[PDB]
Amino acid sequence: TGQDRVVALVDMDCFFVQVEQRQNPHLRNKPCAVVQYKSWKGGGIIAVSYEARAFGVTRSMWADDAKKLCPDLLLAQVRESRGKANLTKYREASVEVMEIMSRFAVIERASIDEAYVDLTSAVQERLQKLQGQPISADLLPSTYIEGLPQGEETVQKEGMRKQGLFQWLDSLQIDNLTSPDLQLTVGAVIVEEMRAAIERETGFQCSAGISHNKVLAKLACGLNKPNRQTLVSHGSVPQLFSQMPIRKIRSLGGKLGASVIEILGIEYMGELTQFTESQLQSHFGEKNGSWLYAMCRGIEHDPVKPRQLPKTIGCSKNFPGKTALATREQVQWWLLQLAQELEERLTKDRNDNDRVATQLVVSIRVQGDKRLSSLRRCCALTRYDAHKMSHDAFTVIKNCNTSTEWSPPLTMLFLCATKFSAS
DNA sequence: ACTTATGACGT
DNA sequence: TACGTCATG
Repeated sequence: TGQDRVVALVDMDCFFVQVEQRQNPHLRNKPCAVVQYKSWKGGGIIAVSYEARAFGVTRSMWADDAKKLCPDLLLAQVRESRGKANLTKYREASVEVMEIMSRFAVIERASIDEAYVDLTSAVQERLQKLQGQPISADLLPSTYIEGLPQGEETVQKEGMRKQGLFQWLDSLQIDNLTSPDLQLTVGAVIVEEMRAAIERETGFQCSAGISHNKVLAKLACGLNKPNRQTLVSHGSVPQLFSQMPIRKIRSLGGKLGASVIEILGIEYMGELTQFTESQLQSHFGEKNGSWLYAMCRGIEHDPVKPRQLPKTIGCSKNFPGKTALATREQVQWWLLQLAQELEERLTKDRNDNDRVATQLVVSIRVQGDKRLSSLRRCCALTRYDAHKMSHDAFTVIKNCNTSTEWSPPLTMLFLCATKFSAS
């Protein structure tokens, strides 16, 4: 029934904003955003506080337009180094959180602000120590139970939260709830503690989803935000999916989800239940069909990968429109700038994480191409040397220039290090 | 003129 | 390999 595992998805609420708010107290509890590259239209927003979201301010919005929506908005700019955005501060804060999470359970870093947590073993241990012990509501002070309450206090959201938690707990206590339900509940108690440790030790608040797999846990995470956690049980899946737009499910937010909607003639996740697996496999392929068939039933098997460390390290800069690189010197100079930041990051990785990158991947985008990458070429990464890496990167891609000039001018340079080896 | 990074799959 | 494409933060 896909109830074997307990899995959490933890997400740092507007993480870059929190990092800035911790460092500059004046920014706390105010409509706030983090921007990069202020010159063009105030710069683009990459993180927005909840106070600012109320005004309709979103990420990937220009700061000048954001100010139109929210006149009182406070802006924090990303550190700029070597002519590009420098995210070191956020990566460092990110590592702080992952270390704390690591003490409680097995974690998979999903991005800079999120991680999956496999709590199956952790739950098993707690159960033995806590045998025969009722689970107080006091253990779950920020937990919402999806689908509850069912059946004056309720007008307030905290009123709703309490009643749902009480019905849920009373039903476990009674013996009405299944064994996987108890596992999730203990998982949630563990996550409350993990979240309390994170805030105490970093000052950072975060939301979490708790469920039996990654898709459900990620879904649950978004249900009650910010600074709250949501338990989605197997039993809640039918009602939850019944009105749940397909594009909301992890991995269905793009072309596949669109074609599932377009080919099937449906809009909600639960509608997928009417199709046989073979029907779904014939439309979308063996793997996707199988995965769809199981997912609409709340079943998903992707494991939480024990991996706190990124598999690749990289940096990129965009040169949109008129700023597109059109000279040899410009291309070399920017490759150098990128290779310089890469070196610093690689060396830090080497001393901290006891591994070295062995392959250098160069990606570029040319003017007139919509695709994220127009071209990708690799070469050996023998020495963590910015001048060598930059020069090697040039060698592999120089043949791309059709015709001291460069054309078609590049709208993108990307350097990425891959294939890490223990040492 | 939404920028900057990652992880994973198909071939 | 792109080595290239998809999906997401």
